[PDB]
Amino acid sequence: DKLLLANWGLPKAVLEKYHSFGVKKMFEWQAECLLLGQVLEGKNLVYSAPTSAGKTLVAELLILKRVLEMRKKALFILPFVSVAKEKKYYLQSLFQEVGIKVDGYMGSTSPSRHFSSLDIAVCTIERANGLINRLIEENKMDLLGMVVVDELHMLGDSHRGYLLELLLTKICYITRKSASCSNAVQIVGMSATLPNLELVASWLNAELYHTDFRPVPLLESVKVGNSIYDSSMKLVREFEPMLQVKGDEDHVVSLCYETICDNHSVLLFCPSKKWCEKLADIIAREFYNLHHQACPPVILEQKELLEVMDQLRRLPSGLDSVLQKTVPWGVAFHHAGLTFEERDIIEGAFRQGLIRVLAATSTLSSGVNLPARRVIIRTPIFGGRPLDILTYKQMVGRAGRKGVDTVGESILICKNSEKSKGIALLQGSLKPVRSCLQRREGEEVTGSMIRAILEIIVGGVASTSQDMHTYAACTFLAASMKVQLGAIEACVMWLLENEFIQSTEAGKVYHPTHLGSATLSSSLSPADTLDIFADLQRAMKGFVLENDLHILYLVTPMFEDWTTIDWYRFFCLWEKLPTSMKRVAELVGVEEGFLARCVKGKVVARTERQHRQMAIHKRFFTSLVLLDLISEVPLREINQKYGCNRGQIQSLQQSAAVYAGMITVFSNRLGWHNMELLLSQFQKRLTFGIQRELCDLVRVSLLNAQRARVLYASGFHTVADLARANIVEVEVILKNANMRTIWVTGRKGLTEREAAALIVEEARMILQQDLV
Amino acid sequence: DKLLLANWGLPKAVLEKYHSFGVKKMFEWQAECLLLGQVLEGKNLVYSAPTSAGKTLVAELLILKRVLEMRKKALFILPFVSVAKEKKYYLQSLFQEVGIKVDGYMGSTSPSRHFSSLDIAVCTIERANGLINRLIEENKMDLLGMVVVDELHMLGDSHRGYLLELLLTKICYITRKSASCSNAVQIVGMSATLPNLELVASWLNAELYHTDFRPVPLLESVKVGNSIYDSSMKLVREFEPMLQVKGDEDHVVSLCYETICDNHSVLLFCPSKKWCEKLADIIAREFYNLHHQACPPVILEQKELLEVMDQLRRLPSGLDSVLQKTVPWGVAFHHAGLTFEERDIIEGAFRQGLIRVLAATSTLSSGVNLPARRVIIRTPIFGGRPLDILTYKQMVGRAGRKGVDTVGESILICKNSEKSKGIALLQGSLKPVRSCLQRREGEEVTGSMIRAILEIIVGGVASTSQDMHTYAACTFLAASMKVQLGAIEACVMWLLENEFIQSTEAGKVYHPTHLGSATLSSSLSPADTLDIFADLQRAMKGFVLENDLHILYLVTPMFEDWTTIDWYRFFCLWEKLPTSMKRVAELVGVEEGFLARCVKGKVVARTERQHRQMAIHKRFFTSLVLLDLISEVPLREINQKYGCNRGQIQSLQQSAAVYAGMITVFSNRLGWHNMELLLSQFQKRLTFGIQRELCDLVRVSLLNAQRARVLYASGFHTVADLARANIVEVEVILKNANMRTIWVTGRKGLTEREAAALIVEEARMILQQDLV
Repeated sequence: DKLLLANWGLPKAVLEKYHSFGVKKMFEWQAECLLLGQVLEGKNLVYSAPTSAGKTLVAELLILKRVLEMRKKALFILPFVSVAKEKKYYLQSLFQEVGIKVDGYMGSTSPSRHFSSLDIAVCTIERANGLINRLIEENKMDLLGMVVVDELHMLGDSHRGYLLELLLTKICYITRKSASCSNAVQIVGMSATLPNLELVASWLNAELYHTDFRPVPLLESVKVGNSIYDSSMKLVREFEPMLQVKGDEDHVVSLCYETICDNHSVLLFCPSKKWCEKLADIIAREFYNLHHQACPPVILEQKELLEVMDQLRRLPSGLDSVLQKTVPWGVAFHHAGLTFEERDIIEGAFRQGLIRVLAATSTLSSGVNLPARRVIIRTPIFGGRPLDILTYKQMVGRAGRKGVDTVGESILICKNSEKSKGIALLQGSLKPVRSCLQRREGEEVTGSMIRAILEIIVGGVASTSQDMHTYAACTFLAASMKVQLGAIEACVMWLLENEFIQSTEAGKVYHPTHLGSATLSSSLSPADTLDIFADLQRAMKGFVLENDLHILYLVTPMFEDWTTIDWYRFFCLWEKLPTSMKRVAELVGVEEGFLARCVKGKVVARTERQHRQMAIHKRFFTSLVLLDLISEVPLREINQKYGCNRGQIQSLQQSAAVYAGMITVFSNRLGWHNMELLLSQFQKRLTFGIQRELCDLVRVSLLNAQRARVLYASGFHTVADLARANIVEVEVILKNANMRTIWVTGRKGLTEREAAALIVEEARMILQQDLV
Repeated sequence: DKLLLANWGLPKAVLEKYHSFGVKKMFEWQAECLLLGQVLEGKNLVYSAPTSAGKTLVAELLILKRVLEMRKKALFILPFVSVAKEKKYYLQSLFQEVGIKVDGYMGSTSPSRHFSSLDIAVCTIERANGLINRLIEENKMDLLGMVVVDELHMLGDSHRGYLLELLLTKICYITRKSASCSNAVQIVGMSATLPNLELVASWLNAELYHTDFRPVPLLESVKVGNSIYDSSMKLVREFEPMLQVKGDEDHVVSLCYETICDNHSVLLFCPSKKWCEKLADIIAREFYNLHHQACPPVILEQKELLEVMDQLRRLPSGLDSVLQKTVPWGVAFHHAGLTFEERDIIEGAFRQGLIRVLAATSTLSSGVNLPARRVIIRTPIFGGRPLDILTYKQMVGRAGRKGVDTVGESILICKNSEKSKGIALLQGSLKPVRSCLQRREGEEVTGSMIRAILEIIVGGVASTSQDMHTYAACTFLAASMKVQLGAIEACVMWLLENEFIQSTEAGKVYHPTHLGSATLSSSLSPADTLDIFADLQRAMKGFVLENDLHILYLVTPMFEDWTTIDWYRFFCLWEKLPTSMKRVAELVGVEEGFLARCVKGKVVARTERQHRQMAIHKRFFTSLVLLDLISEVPLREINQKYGCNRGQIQSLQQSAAVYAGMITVFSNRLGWHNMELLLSQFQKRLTFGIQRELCDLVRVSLLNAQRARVLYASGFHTVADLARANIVEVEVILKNANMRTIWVTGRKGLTEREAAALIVEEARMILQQDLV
């Protein structure tokens, strides 16, 4: 039939594991897409299909084709670290039975395997562009055989988008030059069903397969009043509630119960965090009321759900009070205020189906995949704005649990004044994807183009204006416009007038400075790099070594609305603040004559010096949070003192750990060797949130800060000690912190016996690799 | 007879090597000294013999006895690093065929083996006391089986003298306390012919053997005018010069020539460095004039002396212009201005006898064993003072080449007005040794006693006044007085009032602070520790990271007359000094108005304000020298810019590398973890004198800074790559940097091929031990 994979002749290892996953047969569209033509022979490829359509199986089989036959290496580029982690573990399981070696470059993580050892690198767009810049420096690029891009529709919509354009255009510019002046580097792109996907394929010189095939039919609708309208706005049903809900009038609660009785999950998107908490509370209390008054009441796997609650309660943040009542009933909320492990457990319980209503903010839609039968979206308005059509289609695209459901369903709930927006979301379609490099004429030229011109010149490609114009023709801006060359000449002038590059007579040839090479190696933005360089020179002339705060002042990202800074707390903290830390404050320019003003009331903040002073204050306040965070003050206690949420601290912690890496490599390339000593410790130390004491022990990835804390406190101060310890000892010490209540991000929950064995065995593995 | 070592029944591996060293038969006094009684069964021993006796053979046979039968470890304590290096390589060469493991602790040297893996530790006094303090902290002391002390006469007078008393008293106090409430630790003490040696033996509970047996009879006389007088002032000979002179009237050149008429060699001691240069020059001119005008002229085998000159000229210092003319005629000078490798090569050539007249300052006489046949001493008046009788007897004690001569001779040259002093030195005898612990009139307490009470209390022995009085009874001050207890209670009060210890109610019990534990663990002086701790807090509140200078300002030893500071140079440098370095100057407290004053005229500091102000200036000036030395500015260029001699920089460099270790460990115990990062690199960088990148490579002991520079510059950036290296490539590099012209301190000179092979083999050995 050529559809049972055995006909294709895959390695038996992957065949059996796909059968364990369930992929005994590929869909006709996947078979055609691999057959399509020069695709199978190495031509670039772009394809789009619904997320349910088996989207990634095509790229996975092309990776095997290249990696086994060519024995060259592949990149996998993913939009988010949560996706990147999950895909790394999936690919490891399948390929490790082959013996193909997989590890990833994600967030502040770096692999223990050096890239020479790897076959496949799974990475976030930011780390992907950083890798390619290193591959240009080494001139290693010949090593790459494939570059797979997910969420290629990001190309226009974010700061991550322009990095994807600057990434792909360097590979195009270098490869086509080397080829023109079989396909060595193949691109496989996956995207949303963009209008101008024909253009993206033609720009990449890809082959294109667009399909809207889904494994389960999707039924959309909108609900307004009691009426449920099909997308064509014919009435398909008139709703009348099975459940006499008291909590709210939109029937959102009774519209969930309608399918829960059919034993299927609901997923429910809410405009905001506190709304998601309040609505998840109401649904759980109506589940309890029905059961307490008692179609049947809900049937719940309560032994499984208490195992889920135990896995939550052992987290550093414990079990949230709202989750405590809602989770045993089988309702849960998921929003940016939850910690990463806490979300992952809620997500994992929903995939199994132990949770049956999950409410979420829209961030779940673009993130990790969950199948849900009934997807309810409460309003066409989110955050005080119309919902974006990309987000709506990423939400509804989840509907229908493939192979379990006969059909998927979605109900957009809407009011009369909003109905016009609800209709528009159903019938509308995405904007064409559009290069971010288009000149914003109120500036000199867009910072993404200045980065672009920096990356080539400092890279040592297109050292001359004719080559920069040739790279311009590869740029997707050119294919989208097919002013650009005038914008490029302005970028060169800006870089030259800000001493990132030197101009010399031969036309002209442009050379990097140390400041240029440090900017490219760090991956910092160059406009930011001026103030980073100015602040580092201001600090190195009068540094405070008696504490961690001044180092953290340089490491902390600038204020990016990551929380509302409660000035009353800040002025209260300021009086208590130690005089040693007040010395750090007045060195960097914090002044209480202005901090008293912010607690007295809103500052007008309409002038650049008040803007920078406010940024000084707001950067200082953020640096105090990081000082408490790396002293192992629990997340619950930072929240008491500063008032920010658990998820705000963790997202600040992850981004600050990335910025600590940038500042370290920036200072190294400049040659501030003293600063490299101090700051290099802080990337790992911020990433896990630990004292200096633990930084060696945390190398075992099965150990978080708290598990490292107890193994350290027991006396296993080094990986050698932890490898010498008996498994029974680690078990007692882990229990000192016969059922699965340890969470490990790459795994389901471990028992203490199983975790302790793998901890000892990983420590022995680390020593084998470290000594070798 | 059975004085043949084969009758004693030593291990053949040492017996054969002693035969290779000519030690086929022990002297009768050595046989008796080992037989003497309970000495052979583990009783403490003190013994005294002339330096040219077989003095160390007794201690060497007692070491073998303990380390083979008990398998406990031994210490060997020596007064100077040069002796400690020499003795370590001898003991390695002798014992390593037995499998006994030997290494040592000398200045900033630390062994690659941890102490548990040694059998014998060869230590400078200062590092030996530091070891015993660690052995108390670990409570490892049971591991020791023997402690051998040389130069017990140092106990009386040196600034490193009392440190040997504090060392010996702790071993006595702990051993007697634990044994009373076979001899586990045996002391073997070599000593001068002290008057009160019987007291030292009784204090140490030692057996005693004292002899004046010499292997060659000594002749000893004083010369005034043309008359050579015996010790009784009877005339031994009338003197008339065999060789007429022009340089000086005392016939010193003719008195050398009398033995240069034969194959024997003269060692000549001079009261000053520049006098030694001028007198060695004059002797070489008159040797040349004799050969040029021509008893036979000298026979020199100049093929050997050109190899000696080639081994000098390879050194970073080159060949000194005064050595250049003098060395080929077989004359050499030796003084504290020479580089350490220059001294070692000049010493080595004199032992072989290629150099026939060596002129030296007094430092050689105490420093290292050289056989010399006639020893001439040029005045009773060294440095404007009469010689110390210890120094004279050390100078004369060298006379007579064992087994070569029938007699040794020494002549003291003396003028008519001096003659009374010359005879006084010739007839007189050493002072009895004394504790150097009694406080003088107007002192509160001695710093040695404060250190004594600190070391016990913070060590955790004698936490109470009755035990401090019991340790007092062990102190040699008690045996010499047999006020001390009143001085102890004043020391406890001083420590308690300066917060080194805490007082608590039970009598009383005294506890260490962090400051106490840090000052003990660093081995700093406590009075110095106050100003060190005050300066570290003042620096950590306003540090300069943009250069190495501020770190060096904390690391540089306090000014110790190591140079005459040319203030005119200092003011000339100050105007040129970069504004960044001037910022370091203004932070630490340097004032240009006072610096112009020192050029304007001699400044005498009359008050404590001016003493520390001047000390700030002098400490700053010294810190600039270390900054240029750490840049690898060649010693010649430092000498040009700052004025000081090679030997002053190197002795400053060694002492600063010790002090860098003290401040690193001091900052660790206080918990200034940022200061650990900066300062810890500087101990190695100061020791070898290297930029940061070389710090990994120089740990291969055959590799100096210049050899590391050329290997690094070639690309062998790591010891792994140096283990990978092809030996022929190292040969080509070192030749690029035929004959024996490399110098290695533990060896004779090496061929380029032999050094290259051992460099690679050491790198492989380093990897094996490091991985294991």
